[PDB]
Amino acid sequence: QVQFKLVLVGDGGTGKTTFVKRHLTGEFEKKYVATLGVEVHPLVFHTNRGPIKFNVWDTAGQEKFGGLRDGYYIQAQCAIIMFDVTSRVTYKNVPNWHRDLVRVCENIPIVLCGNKVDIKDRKVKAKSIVFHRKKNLQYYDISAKSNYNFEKPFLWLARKLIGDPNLEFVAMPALAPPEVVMDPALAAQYEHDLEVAQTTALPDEDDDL
Amino acid sequence: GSMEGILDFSNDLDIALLDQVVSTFYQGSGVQQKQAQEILTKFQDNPDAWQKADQILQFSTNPQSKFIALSILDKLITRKWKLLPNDHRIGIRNFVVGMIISMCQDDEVFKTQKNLINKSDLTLVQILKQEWPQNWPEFIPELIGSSSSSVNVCENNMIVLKLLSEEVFDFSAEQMTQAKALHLKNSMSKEFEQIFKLCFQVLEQGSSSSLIVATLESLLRYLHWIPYRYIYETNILELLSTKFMTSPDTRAITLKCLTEVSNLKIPQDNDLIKRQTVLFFQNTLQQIATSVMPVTADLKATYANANGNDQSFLQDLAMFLTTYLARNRALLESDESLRELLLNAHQYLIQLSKIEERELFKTTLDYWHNLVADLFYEPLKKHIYEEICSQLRLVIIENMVRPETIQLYKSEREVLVYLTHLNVIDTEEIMISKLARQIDGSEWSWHNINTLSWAIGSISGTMSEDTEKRFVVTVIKDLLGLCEQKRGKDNKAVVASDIMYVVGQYPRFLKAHWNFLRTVILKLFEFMHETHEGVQDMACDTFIKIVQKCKYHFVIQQPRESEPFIQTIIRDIQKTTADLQPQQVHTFYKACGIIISEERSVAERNRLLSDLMQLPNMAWDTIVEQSTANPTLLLDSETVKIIANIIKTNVAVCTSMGADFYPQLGHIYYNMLQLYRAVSSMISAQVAAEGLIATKTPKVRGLRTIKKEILKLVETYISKARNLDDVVKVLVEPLLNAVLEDYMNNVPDARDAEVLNCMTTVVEKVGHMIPQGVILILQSVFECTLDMINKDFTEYPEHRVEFYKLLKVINEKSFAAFLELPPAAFKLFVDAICWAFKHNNRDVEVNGLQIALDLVKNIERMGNVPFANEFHKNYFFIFVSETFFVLTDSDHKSGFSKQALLLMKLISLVYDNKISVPLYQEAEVPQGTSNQVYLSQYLANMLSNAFPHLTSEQIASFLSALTKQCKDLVVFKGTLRDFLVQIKEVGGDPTDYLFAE
Amino acid sequence: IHFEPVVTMEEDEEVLYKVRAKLFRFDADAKEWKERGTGDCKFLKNKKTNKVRILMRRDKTLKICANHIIAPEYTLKPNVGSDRSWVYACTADIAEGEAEAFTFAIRFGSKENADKFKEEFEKAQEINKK
Amino acid sequence: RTFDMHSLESSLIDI
Ligand SMILES: Nc1nc2c(ncn2[C@@H]2O[C@H](COP(=O)(O)OP(=O)(O)NP(=O)(O)O)[C@@H](O)[C@H]2O)c(=O)[nH]1
Ligand SMILES: [Cl-]
Ligand SMILES: [Mg+2]
Repeated sequence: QVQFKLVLVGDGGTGKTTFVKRHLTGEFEKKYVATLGVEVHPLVFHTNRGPIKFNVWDTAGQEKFGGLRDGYYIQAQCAIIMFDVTSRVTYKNVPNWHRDLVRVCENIPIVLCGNKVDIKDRKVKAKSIVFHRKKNLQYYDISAKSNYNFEKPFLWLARKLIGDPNLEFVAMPALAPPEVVMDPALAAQYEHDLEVAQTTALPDEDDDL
Repeated sequence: GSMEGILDFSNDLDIALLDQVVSTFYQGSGVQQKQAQEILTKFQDNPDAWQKADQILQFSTNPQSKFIALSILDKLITRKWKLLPNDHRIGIRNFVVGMIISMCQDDEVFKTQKNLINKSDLTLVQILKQEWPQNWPEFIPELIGSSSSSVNVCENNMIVLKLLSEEVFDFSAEQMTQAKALHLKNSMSKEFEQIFKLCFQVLEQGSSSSLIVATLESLLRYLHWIPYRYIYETNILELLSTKFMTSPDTRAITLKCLTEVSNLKIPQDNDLIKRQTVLFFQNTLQQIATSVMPVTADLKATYANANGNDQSFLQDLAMFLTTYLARNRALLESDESLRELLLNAHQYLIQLSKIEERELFKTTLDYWHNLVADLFYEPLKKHIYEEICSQLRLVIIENMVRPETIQLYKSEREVLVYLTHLNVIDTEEIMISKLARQIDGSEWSWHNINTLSWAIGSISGTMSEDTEKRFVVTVIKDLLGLCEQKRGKDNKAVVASDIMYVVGQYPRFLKAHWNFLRTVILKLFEFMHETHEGVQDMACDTFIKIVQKCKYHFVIQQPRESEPFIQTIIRDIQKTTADLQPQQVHTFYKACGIIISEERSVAERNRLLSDLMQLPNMAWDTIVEQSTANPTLLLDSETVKIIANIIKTNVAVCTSMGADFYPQLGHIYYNMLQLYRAVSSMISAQVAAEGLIATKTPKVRGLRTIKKEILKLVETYISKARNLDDVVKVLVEPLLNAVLEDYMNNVPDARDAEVLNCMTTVVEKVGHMIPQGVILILQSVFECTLDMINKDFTEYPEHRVEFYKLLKVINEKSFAAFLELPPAAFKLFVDAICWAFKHNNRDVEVNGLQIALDLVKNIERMGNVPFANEFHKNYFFIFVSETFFVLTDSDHKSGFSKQALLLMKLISLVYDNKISVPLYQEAEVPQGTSNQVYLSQYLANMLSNAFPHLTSEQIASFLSALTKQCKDLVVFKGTLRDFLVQIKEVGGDPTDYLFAE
Repeated sequence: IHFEPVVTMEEDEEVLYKVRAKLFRFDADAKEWKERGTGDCKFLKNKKTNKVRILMRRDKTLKICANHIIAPEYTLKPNVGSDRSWVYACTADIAEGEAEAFTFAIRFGSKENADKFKEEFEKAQEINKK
Repeated sequence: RTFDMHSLESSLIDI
């Protein structure tokens, strides 16, 4: 199986875990629950070169929850450095995360991501963002909330790791779904679960979808 | 689990068990990996784990286990080094040194365990930062000595020196006190002569590629700070620009080095230095053309192929060329023998600019801007770059992005505008030719015609008026022809949209030709009936865009016209906007408002306003009559939607008309506020009958939209009102009566944060005129909103933000309102401000810090009166301590500057004797004690208890410095930053706080 | 003279209906809705079996977030907070591998899109009954 | 008919 270790680093609250969750399940987590040390999630993309597997090491950005810190970077084959375009301090700390990363990982492809571009009052202006230039990092404006460019970091890394610039994401095969045979024993159960679901309002009703 | 055995320190550490847990973590997966992860963290964070580091580094056979052992040691050295017995400090040094030596002597280990060696080297540097040179004077001499005995050791020494340079010069700012940083910088500077001699010898003689690369990597760091003489009075530039550009192994790092040399500090009067700067550029460009690729090579294709390190190299070449040329191209511009070099360098840049890579393009574009701006101003320069600029015109035109990437468009526009000034004939020719190839189909595509249209649109205002006039007629007629040619609505929609875009970018042309302007507008009105996807939005966008620029020509009566065109638009507005969605209709009405405001006859302006608002006013009158007769009719989702859209239409017109909107506001105001009340009762009734979930339903959300739009309308007008007497006498009292008690007496989930926002604007504009009104605002929103947001930092985010914006303006405009508060409520006010300090949310933290500062000022302005004296007695030390807390807790770094400002203001009050009464209780310190003395005493005690690991002398020295510096913010902040460094470790030097003076 | 020249599993299905939508899944333990995907929701009729399924993919990644038969036993119900959404129980969705039951909610750009979906959904159910 | 820009042409030739 073709798998690659990816480490995801950056200040606390920049949206690292939310970004990964969006890719894992499609959900958007509104709540900020700080990562403790690291969380490892397998993530597979289907491409015209077959499936590629990212073992994403989603690390803690808060110092008090740092865990093994640069110990997590060992044998990483790629990385994402995250910051928050609504928080200048998170960009100011990008060189620090980069420093600690490349000291352990001397020659890996790295993406720099400015997250939360969905928020009106952007603080890290596009023209301020130049750190990636001399360090040969790929940069993307992203938003885990609006999914702006949310696929780009993995598509770029996949192309670098596979060594194919023409690699593309493709549609995973869609098996024929099975015919239904509902259980009359669970009819009261499902009706109960359905009642709760109907009376629980969908979130973000003001969104376009 | 069994893995958890390593967490028991009473028993000897089982190294085999450690390696298993580590292996499980790094190479394992799932639950096993997770458990192991949590075990390792607990192990690492054990404050006695460092004592077992030597065992691991000696007896482990897992390099990851050793890495973690070094991390554990790093923590110790960084934070508790000076706490150790002296024997342990010596012991740890000898162990780390000995470990590095042995790894370098083993060629197998040296080559296969680079990660562990690098980590060990970094750990050594952490010791150096503590011990060198004062307790390790022989380190550099011995380093240089040992370098000659082995290539492996020499190489590793270059890594150690690289990291040392980084930690001292690149990353010391926030990790050391000013004094310690300066000490280490001076120390390295003192001994660099020796270091450079070694580095140069290796580069001049060495043949080991890995050794040379490591040496060049270290040189890159040195170039950040070393004297220019080391680079220019030695032969090293020759070596960098010739020898090391030929081998790909050293090429990448060498190029990075030469980029930094292009940033070295130089004198610009020394002709010998100037020749050297020319020479290494000449050599470098020569090596590229001979060893890498000729100037004619297709770099776009090369980059896209992405072979090996080609992309990074082309990125680095772009950085080198742009960096060097932005600083030194003048050196190449006079000497005719240097002309080919100059142009070849720029031709490489032209080729690099064709690469499909957004961020690289922005890098080259930044340089092009630098160039053409210079050619635009500097005499006798532009003729040199004529062929370069001609090529650049095509590159930028062909890569023009959508204007609406916004930043990129503006940058492209700016460069292309300069290029148009530099040669207007060439620019025109390129664009017309580009357009001709759209028409013959050779380059026709939706993307390509769009790109070209954005490019053509971007240079409006560059040509003189008559020149501009001839150009646009040509383009539009050409575009008009292109439109005919194409078949199918898909294709014609695209071209038609681009026609309207270009025309909208040339208002000067529109203003000079009324008949054409009229025809464009009437054509836009036709498009408002076209349901083809995007066409109606395009029509409305273009309409208001043209109006914003040409409004004067709509408001006057033109020649051979019976009336101003604004009348004609209004007369038929129902038909024109009949097929538009509500949001598009509002844009249309807003555009009309822009025109009407240019009518300076008040009677005529109001007539136009009444006529514009005829449809919404009639709809309004009807539903006000119906919905009041039957409040149940107001439950109809259709009526609620109609009502909201009427108010939204008023908001749209008020936005463009501002003060001039007042007559229309007067028409609806009283009935509007009654509607606000009626809707409010319905919302409350629904919540009562259905519960809080009612607030989620389409019915109630629709109702609250009416309330929010009403608030928005009032806020919009008042923010722009010029007659404040009318605002106060007519608008404010009915407004407050309508919104305040409703806000106060609704349950939290039914309260509209927009109420707070509206009140903020009211206080902002006329707060000084309605002192009793401000009091009423506070009484109605202060305590009940505070109770919503003071249980956590996340709930009711909008209320939270608007709440402190409101308090801020009240504190600014009507401070007297806070003086009228009863003691208990004023205490809540102080609590609320400190609560804001503790937010990580910038939209709250900043205002909280500003309110605190303004409040202290407000109190200061009162002078020696009972209220100010009681304020200081009650709240001075609360603000001092709370400010200190957020300063030092490492979770509010973003607010540091404003925190420091507030703290400085507070300390300066005492040391200017601006606090009349004693800050201490009568029994606390002896009678006659100055507030100055007591402040130092209070603060010393506060910091002793909060930071017990600091010595009394550290605290005393810190406070003495901080106190002395309470007039100089920059120095004051420096002292605070030094303190933040010292609390992170044990045994900080108290004399560090003498750094300033 | 001859010159030698130089050297998804949806294929068997018809698209009955296509609409942009956002799909939610009810987390009964957390008692909240969670987004599963946004993209084109398609009603696919198999040419061989004539049975109609919902197939929905996420934008860009094209990953499946819904794949199940539009069973005639299912019933679209309104959500309390929306006039452009439907809630229904699905007992066999294979978007993420093994068949599993979900309480779905699907939201659309407008009420009329939601109402058209409702119409098509019921029509598709009639196809599957036969 | 909708995208017939002849009106624009005539006005521009009239210049
Ligand atoms: N508006 C907006 N909010 C986002 C976005 N991405 C994440 N967030 C929010 O930011 C907050 C923090 O998210 P989180 O993923 O936990 O950040 P983190 O980098 O993993 N933090 P840590 O390093 O401590 O584990 C969450 O409330 C999340 O909803 C975004 O793109 N836009
Ligand atoms: Cl010298
Ligand atoms: Mg996290």
